[PDB]
Amino acid sequence: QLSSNFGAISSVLNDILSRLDKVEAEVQIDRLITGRLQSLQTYVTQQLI
Amino acid sequence: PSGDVVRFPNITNLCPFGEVFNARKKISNCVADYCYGVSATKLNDLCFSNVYADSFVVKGDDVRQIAPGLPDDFMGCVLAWNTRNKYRYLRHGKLRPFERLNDYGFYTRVVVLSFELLNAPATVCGPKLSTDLIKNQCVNFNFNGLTGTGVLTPSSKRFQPFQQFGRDVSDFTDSVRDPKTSEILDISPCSFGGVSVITPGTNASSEVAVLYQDVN
Amino acid sequence: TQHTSSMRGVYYPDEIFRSDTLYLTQDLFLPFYSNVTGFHIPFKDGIYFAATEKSNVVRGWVFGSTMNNKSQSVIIINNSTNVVIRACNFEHLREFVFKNKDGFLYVYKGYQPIDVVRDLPSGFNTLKPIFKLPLGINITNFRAILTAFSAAAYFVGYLKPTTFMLKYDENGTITDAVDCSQNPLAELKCSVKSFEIDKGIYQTSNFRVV
Ligand SMILES: *[C@@H]1O[C@H](CO)[C@@H](O)[C@H](O)[C@H]1NC(C)=O
Ligand SMILES: *[C@@H]1O[C@H](CO)[C@@H](O)[C@H](O)[C@H]1NC(C)=O
Repeated sequence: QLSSNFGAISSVLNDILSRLDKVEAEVQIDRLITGRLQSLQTYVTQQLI
Repeated sequence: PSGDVVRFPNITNLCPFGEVFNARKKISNCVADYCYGVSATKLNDLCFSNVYADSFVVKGDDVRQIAPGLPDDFMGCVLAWNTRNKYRYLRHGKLRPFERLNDYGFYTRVVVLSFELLNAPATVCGPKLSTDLIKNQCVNFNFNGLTGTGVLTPSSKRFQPFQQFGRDVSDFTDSVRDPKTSEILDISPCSFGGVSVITPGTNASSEVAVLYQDVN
Repeated sequence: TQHTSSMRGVYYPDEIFRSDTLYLTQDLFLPFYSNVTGFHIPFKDGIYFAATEKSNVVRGWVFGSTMNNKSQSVIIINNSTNVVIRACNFEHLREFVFKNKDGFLYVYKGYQPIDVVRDLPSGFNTLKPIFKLPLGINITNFRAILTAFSAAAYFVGYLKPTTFMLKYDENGTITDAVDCSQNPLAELKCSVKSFEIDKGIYQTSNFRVV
């Protein structure tokens, strides 16, 4: 799920920070942060069960 | 990290970036000085291949027609400028992107730059003072288009002549080809882990031991 | 004369190095066991052109819309020892692949000896990214340019958008592949990412009646 985009321009950091420097990068990073936070929470719950 | 490492193509030249604007053309093996996928102020730190410029004459009445909605998955930079001090409106079917009756009648240009990156050996990008190679120490990377951090070491991977990067079984960059044709693998970001503190409880002493989880 | 291409027409999808991995990619490929018209021809966005000649019998290609002094066209020939390419209003086993995608005309190459009688040989091989050109013209048809003087024969195939499962060797070169749309079994292989599968029942993609 790390090699998976979530609607952002790119799925790898340092390639949004390289081509953007300000709020434009913040809007893309928030899409990745949300997507990676869900797949991590889903993993933990399935481990508890 | 411990140091900064940079590696750029040794080619040096003065670029026609200025001549073309004031007068489709290719630009390669130059050093330009100086948006739909890149920031203008961030353009002078990335290295592309064969930047192309599309040039044509149209008055400001048609500048608002050149934009997606030009491919939809492609990027580029657009400049325009007017000074006043042909076209087709009949054709059976439209055209695919990047392919090629009346007169406007001017009485008293639009440059669509295209960037190609990380495909062929880097040949077009701005000033960047190079640096020597350091190995076996957590350092910073500034290869052609790979800014990161890790530890470098000689590699034993048989690159094909037409390849310049490396990939793992999970699509991570665990190898690279130096712009001087050397295969050095950047394995791991040196070291990281967790920290745990062992204490007798603060009701008998204030002495603690620390465990570092996964380290040599 | 219609022949069958067993497993020919595999090329390197990108310029990245890989080892001991299986890669699922979607692109314009040549599906395994298709029809090739043995010639002794519209482009349709992709052509697998392979030729067999004894001592460089013939060579050449032409691309365009009308192909008669009316619209732009492209040429690829050999003058003395180098390839000549131009774009104007013009008047023992070669393996090539031509693709027209977003202006750029890509090209791939391969070579192999063959000892065949009168048709295409069997087996598989690989091609490489040799050329790619910003011609910028609309290509609809093509036709090879012959060299009149020995029997000569060239074949043509058609590329379609399909998904392949390519196997990479530790040495870094593509070895085998699976076409994930030929058989129900082939779809199963591309789903579990293997080449041998234990007995059982496995659920795969869904189906609709269009
Ligand atoms: C290329 O030209 C042919 C000529 O009939 C036309 O049918 C076709 O639509 C053109 N290409 C595209 C992408 O429209
Ligand atoms: C890989 O390469 C080595 C030598 O380059 C060769 O001996 C071997 O047969 C090749 N294929 C393998 C190991 O599967």
